[PDB]
Amino acid sequence: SMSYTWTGALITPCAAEESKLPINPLSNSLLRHHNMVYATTSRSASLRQKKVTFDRLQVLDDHYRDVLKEMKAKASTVKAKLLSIEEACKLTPPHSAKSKFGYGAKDVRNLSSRAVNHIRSVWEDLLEDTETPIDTTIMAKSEVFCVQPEKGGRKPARLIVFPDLGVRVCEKMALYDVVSTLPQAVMGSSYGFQYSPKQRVEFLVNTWKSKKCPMGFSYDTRCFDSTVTESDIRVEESIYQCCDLAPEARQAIRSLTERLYIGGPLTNSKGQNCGYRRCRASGVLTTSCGNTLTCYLKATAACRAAKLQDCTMLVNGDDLVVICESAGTQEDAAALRAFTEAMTRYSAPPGDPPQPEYDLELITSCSSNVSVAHDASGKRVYYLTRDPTTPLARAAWETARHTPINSWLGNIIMYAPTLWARMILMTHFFSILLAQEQLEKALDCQIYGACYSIEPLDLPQIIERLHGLSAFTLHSYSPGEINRVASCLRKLGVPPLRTWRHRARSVRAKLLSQGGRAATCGRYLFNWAVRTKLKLTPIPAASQLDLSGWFVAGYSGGEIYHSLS
Repeated sequence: SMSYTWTGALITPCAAEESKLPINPLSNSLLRHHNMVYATTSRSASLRQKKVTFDRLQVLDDHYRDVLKEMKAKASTVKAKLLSIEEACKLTPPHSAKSKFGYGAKDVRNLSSRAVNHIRSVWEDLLEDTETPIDTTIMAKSEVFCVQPEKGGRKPARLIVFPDLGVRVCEKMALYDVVSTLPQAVMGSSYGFQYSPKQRVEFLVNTWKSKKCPMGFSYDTRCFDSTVTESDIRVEESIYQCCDLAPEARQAIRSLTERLYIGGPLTNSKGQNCGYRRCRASGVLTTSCGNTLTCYLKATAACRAAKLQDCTMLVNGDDLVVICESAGTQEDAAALRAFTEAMTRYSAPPGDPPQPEYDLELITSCSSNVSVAHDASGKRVYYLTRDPTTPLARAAWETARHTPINSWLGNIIMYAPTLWARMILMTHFFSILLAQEQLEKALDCQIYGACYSIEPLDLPQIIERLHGLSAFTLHSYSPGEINRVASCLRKLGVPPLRTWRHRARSVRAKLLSQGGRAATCGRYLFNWAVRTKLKLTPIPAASQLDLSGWFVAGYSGGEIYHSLS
C-alpha cells in the first residue's frame, strides 16, 4: 500500500510565497548573515513528495499484540464527553483556514448562523454516511530554517493535509476530550506532553538516576506520518472505542476513521485532484494523539523484541526517547540494532540509526537536550535546551515580517532558562517592543500545537510558574553549551554574547524606568546583566495564573486555541 499516489496536479500555493529574508534594520541588528536564513515554499514540494512516497510493508508479531491489549485495557477506564457545537467553536483558532462554504474561522468563533448551520449538517453527515471519503487540501508549509553544513542545502517544504473547517470543528466535538485525556490515561509517565519543560527535565533526570548503569537513546523515524499504515489508524481507533463514548460520538469516530483519518483524496489550492493519501494526515485532530499512541505502541513492542531491560519512555508525537538499562557496551549496541529492525518490521524504519548514549546530556529529543547550570546559590540546576540556530533564524524572520505565530514568544517561554534566550531573545525583542510602545499588546504563540494569546509584560511570572525563580539566576552554564551557542552566533552572524550584555543594561534601565509590570520584567528577566543584583522574590501574579490546559496534551495540526473567549 502506497503512502501516496499522485496524478500530476501540482501542489499550488494559495498566495504569494516569500523565500528570502528582507534586509530590515530590526533584522540586521540581530543577524547579519541574512543569506543563510531561508523559508520553504511550494517550489520544493515535489522534492518532499519524493521523500514521503513509498510502499510500506508491515508485519505484526506477538509483542505488538500483547502491548496493544495492555494499552486498550487502560484506555477502557476513560469516559470521554462529547463537546457541544458552541464548545468546539470556541476552540477554533481565529486565523484558521476558511471554509470552502463561504464562512470563516472568525465566523465559527462568533457562532455565525451560516457556519454553525453547516457544521451541524456536517455532523449529521458523519452519522449517516459511513463510507464516502472526506476531501482534503494539500499545501506546502512555509517554515524558516537556517541553511546547513553543505553548499546551501535546504529542506524541502513539509506537506500539510487538512479537511474543511467544518469537519475540523466536528472532529473537535467527537474527539477533543478523547485526544486530550486518553494519552495520559494509556501511557502515564511516558506521555511527554503532560510536562512543562521543568517537569520534563525532572522526569528525564529522575528516570536516569533510577538506573543501575543507565543507557539511553533517541529514535528518529523516517517521515513518520508516511509510515503510519491504514492498519495503524484502525488500531488507533480500536483504542478510542474502548472509551465510554456517546452514541453519536462513537459513530462520529467510526466515520472519521473510515472517511478521513485512514486516507482520502488530496486537492490542491486550485481545486484540482492532486492524488490520494493512505497515511496520516498532518492536519487532523487525531494526528498528535494518534502519532503518540502509535509510536509508543511500536516502540514498546520493539523493546521486548530487542530484549532491552527496564526501559522507560518519553513519547511526544513521533519523537521517542528511551532510557533503559545497559548490559555492556557491545551488548547494548546489539539490542539497539534489534529495536531498530523490530521497529522496521512495524513499518517505522530509522532516520539516521539510533546510537546508545551514556551521558543524559548527549541524548537529543523534541529538538532538545538536558544541560546543567548553577543558580545564585551555587546549587546545580538542570534545564532543557537546544541548538538556537533555528529559533534565532525564525526570530530574525518575525522581526522583519509580520507572522501569524511569533515563535520567539513561545521560545522565550519554553526556553526561559537558556543562556541564548536570556541574553539574545529577551534583550533583542524587548528593545524592539519598548521602542515601539508595544509591551501591553498581546501576541499569539504556540505551545505544543496549542495557540495562546499572551502579553509580553506577563513574561516573568509565566516563566516562574513553569521554570522556577532560578531561571532568573542561572549562571556557570556548561562549557559545550556555551560553545554551541557562540559557534552558532558566528554562523548566523549574530553579535557575540558580550555585545548583548550592554543592550540588556540599556533596556533593563529603560524597563525599570516605567514602573508597573514593565519594571518587573527589567528586574527579573535581565537581572543577569548586572552585578549589583536586585533581589528576587515570588511574584504575586504567578500563582494567580490560569495555566490549565497548558501542558496537558499535544495538538500538532489539531487546530487548538486555548486562550480567552
